Amino acid sequence: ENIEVHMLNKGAEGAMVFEPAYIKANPGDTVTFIPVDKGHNVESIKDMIPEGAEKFKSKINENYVLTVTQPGAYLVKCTPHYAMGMIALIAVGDSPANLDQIVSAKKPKIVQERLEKVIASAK
Ligand SMILES: [Cu+2]
Repeated sequence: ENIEVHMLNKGAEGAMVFEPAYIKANPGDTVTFIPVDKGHNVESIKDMIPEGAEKFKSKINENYVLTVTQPGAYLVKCTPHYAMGMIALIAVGDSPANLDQIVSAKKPKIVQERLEKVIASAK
């Protein structure tokens, strides 16, 4: 099935956000990213996607449909606003093997704080 995500300049958690920021899906599902405001895109983060999944990067302002195949956790960012915290976590299948690794990886402090919130309060 399909899960729709919006990219906004301002939302429930503050400025520059993906809503929802926690996406639960299964292999074969699609995630459709819709920039409701301009200036946003979606890009997989290096070493924060599962082992055999392909990297991806959309163009700014375009609607992008991601098909997810490999199970595991994926942290995606908005390229321009990553440093301002704009990320989302996609969890494919149950108990994603790489989730603790992604939570521990090096990333901006603001990113880390939002990630921690979404895993607690968004799961
Ligand atoms: Cu953005």
